[PDB]
Amino acid sequence: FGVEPYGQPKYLEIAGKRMAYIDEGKGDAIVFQHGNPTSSYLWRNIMPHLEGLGRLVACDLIGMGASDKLSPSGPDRYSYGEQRDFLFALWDALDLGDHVVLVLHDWGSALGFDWANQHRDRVQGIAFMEAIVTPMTWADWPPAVRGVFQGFRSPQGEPMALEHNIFVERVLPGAILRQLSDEEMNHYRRPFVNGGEDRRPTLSWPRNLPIDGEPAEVVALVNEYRSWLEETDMPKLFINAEPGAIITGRIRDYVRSWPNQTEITVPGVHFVQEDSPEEIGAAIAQFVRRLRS
Ligand SMILES: [Br-]
Repeated sequence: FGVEPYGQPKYLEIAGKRMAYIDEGKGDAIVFQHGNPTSSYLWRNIMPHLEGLGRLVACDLIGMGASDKLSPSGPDRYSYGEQRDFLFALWDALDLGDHVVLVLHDWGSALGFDWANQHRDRVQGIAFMEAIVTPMTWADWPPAVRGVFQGFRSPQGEPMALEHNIFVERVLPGAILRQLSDEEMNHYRRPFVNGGEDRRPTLSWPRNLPIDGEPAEVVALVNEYRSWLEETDMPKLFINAEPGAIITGRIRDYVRSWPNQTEITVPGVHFVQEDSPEEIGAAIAQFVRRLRS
């Protein structure tokens, strides 16, 4: 498990904010998108497997990784919709072309599925793991973290995230099978070392999860993109995790009904990149070679 980032950050000003990304290599774009509470760093041991298969791009969501913080920050900031406005504008600016393979996790999957559904002609394939693929109930959510996520989705969320940094310090390591090295953990901590609003994105994200019908706008979004994913003949790569976290049980059965789909299974809970990067990397490379072939 390599500890260094895959590339050095590059920056573009988007809508009044500097956003950070990795962009290495040439050819058709392979775009990796992290979710909460991670950054492009999550992909550092996976991207090498895609060398020579395209232009490898991994963006840091607004407020996350090396991307700027929104200001003034507060409970109305970093909604799905605002994260989308910033990321979609970044992807537009980067001139990704029209043969994009998306490699998606967590909220990166909601964003990337939405983007593909809105740019169907530009997407060649989607690989996804531990993704948001359908509206949920708490029974779908890992038992071990129900209480913590209900707390985030309440007024207790502010002290949990902004004061105590619980998403970074507890949720992240609790959903990795191995133990991160201190150096790896401190790469995850970096964007969030300051108590207070720097940690807002880690709180806004759980508040957007589509659970028991709320928030309704996100439930609506997921229902729209999932209807496309059911029907589309776009090639898919489903990277299932064991035991997994958010794609388990009935949700896993549901994903397995999608057409034109390759499956792999690798060990992991939620942050599967930190347990099985070689296997994930190999599988994405085989998928992309097939799509080029
Ligand atoms: Br979340």
